[PDB]
Amino acid sequence: QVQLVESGGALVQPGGSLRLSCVASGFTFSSFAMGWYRQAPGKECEWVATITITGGSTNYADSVKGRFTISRDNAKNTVYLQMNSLKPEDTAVYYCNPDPGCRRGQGTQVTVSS
Amino acid sequence: SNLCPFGEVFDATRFASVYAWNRKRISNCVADYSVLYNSASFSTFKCYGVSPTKLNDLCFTNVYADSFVIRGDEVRQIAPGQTGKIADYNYKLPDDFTGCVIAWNSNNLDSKVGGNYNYLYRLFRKSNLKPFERDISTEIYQAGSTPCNGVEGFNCYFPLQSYGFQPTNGVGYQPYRVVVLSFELLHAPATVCG
Amino acid sequence: EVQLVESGGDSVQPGDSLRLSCAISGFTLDYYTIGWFRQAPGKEREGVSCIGSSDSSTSYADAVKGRFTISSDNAKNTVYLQMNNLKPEDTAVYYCAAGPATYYGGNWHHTCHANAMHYWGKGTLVTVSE
Repeated sequence: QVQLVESGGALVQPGGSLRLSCVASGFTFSSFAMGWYRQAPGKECEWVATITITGGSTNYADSVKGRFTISRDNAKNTVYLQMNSLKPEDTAVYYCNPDPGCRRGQGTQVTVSS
Repeated sequence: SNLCPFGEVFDATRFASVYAWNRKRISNCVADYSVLYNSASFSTFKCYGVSPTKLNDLCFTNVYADSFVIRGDEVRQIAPGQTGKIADYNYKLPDDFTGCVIAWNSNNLDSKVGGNYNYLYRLFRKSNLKPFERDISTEIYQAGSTPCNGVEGFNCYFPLQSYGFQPTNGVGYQPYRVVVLSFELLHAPATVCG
Repeated sequence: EVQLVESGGDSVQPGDSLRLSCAISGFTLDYYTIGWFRQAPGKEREGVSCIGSSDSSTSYADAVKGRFTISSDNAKNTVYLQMNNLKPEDTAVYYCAAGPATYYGGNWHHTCHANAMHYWGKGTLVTVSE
């Protein structure tokens, strides 16, 4: 069917940067718009960033506005999330999805701790 | 410039419950589809059977826009060859679907505190829907051997169910507004159009 | 943010009586349906009894009519289920579930099925033997 494989997440110290990625398969990527979401322990899944089919426009959540950037490479069926100036509050499992929700793919864990 | 009334579909005050999804025909207007697929305000934007960057260069006979409201999870199901309560009892796209599925988070509109109960979905049905079929029946669902005789009971359910949207839920439980563009290509040689 | 805890399940003998409790903790839903459902080992999770926030009307499966009774203390935010004349076939895991009510043509509908519940408890064993 459909496969969404995220990666890139590790433990960084506050202030740090991280470039997360995921590769999609099972559908024509060049033709879908992709979103990023995150799920924190003891909390609910929330929306992080959205990128158009062409990558021309981008929308972000108020909690990450200015610190995060979403990008897309159709030649590799990959979407990227660059994360700058990481807060401890950004510690969560990060998921990518053309539809809403978390837990669709396995996600990747991001821990901002000092 | 005789531009298409896309705002009427997308920016309507109220949308239809998915079981009774609303449908608008677009015609007699020049449409620039890019003003839709270049907007990052749509969290999900899916195209099947067609290439989005070639929509302004194609020839259509019909153009439908189906609008309704579901929850984040169920947007998975607005797609060809999907299964589940929405794809089976409410709104199904055929496998040969050629069009696009646009959906965006409508938490701040459709979810009130204590629950918004005006949005219903069909939760019981004796069989799956055919593609692009809508059912607005209110007949009682017989789940047991005892007949119903149109009286609701423990084995005889009301077939619809409210969402009861609340803004505190996670995004998977939050209300999403959805518009499905359905296309009807002109049969022509490729020297004419496609 | 919304939790349902079951209490009272144990192992009894035919004819005995038990009381199950459910502790409400976080309901914001103005109009809802609370219920007790039961799961037998291997079989499907089916409904036992329900009470709807509107009317506070009670509904019971055929197999338990007159033997069981559902009740609520909204003051204490707890929901009780009294089980009299317990039978061996009542042996199951008992879950406390709850969901929104349905609103159509002005009326309120409180269907008592697992597919209409959004919040679930963990459950508690009831066993009837000897």
